[PDB]
Amino acid sequence: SEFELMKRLSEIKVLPILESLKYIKHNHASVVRFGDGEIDLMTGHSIPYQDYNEKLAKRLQQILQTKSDEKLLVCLPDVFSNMDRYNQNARHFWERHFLKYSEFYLNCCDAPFYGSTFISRPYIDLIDKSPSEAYFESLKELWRGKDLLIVEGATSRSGVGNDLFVAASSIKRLVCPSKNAFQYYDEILRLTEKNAKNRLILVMLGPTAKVLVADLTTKGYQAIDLGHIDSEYEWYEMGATYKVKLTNKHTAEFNYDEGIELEFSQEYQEQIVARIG
Ligand SMILES: O=c1ccn([C@@H]2O[C@H](COP(=O)(O)OP(=O)(O)O)[C@@H](O)[C@H]2O)c(=O)[nH]1
Repeated sequence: SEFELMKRLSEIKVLPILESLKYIKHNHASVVRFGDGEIDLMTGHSIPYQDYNEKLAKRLQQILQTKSDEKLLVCLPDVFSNMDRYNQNARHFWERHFLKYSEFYLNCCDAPFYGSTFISRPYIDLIDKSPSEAYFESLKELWRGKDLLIVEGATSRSGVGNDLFVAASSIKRLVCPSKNAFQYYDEILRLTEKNAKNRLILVMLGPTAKVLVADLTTKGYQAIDLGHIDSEYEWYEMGATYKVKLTNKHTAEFNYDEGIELEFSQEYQEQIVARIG
């Protein structure tokens, strides 16, 4: 019954984090990741930071149907095999998720392989956190010495107050809405293009990020969907063992963005090229 579905879905093949990073670097590929929220949206549901939207839903479906080629790595949650890597609560969440969406997952994902959606989630739900340093060190090699364009939300503040991007040669940021960024999609795409000349683009923008990465990739740019990497890095730096709320910025899975004390970070402010919303 349900278990038969769990087993059928284990036919989906995901390159785990460290392995995914190698594909990206070899092809200098854009990366687009599909997580639980994207499945929610595609099957018709609103999620905490993005209301359901038909065109977004169609685009996401189209993007997931794109085979991982040389220009793009398409990622799925790395939960279809070796679930034992994750804590019990994560395992329960993910199995319930892919069974709720058995109709979707049984018909959506026939590509020979996928990257790991957890390249942005390399710490908090793991039982053995040892490879995390290797994970974060390997991630950092994507931007060491690069000029970056970071497209993210107002509360995202990726790298703010930590050393995640210390080795980037420069950072420019396009700061978009923290929720429902798709309401402003046309502008976000327009300014990302204008600001992306000779830069590696990193996108932390929920479901909108996926369409952005795809459209950018169509227009020739390399764009990497990095989602909640900052939350996971903050948790890691703290040596955290559970999802603790951050006080100064957005925190993964505290997605209402309530109770935040924003700070003035002059370095962050000097990186901002434009605000949208
Ligand atoms: O309309 C939105 C949707 C989300 N985000 C940001 O998108 C990031 C999370 O992206 P995603 O859902 O892809 O993360 P994942 O959990 O898959 O890593 C966070 O910084 C959110 O603040 C945003 O700024 N605007």
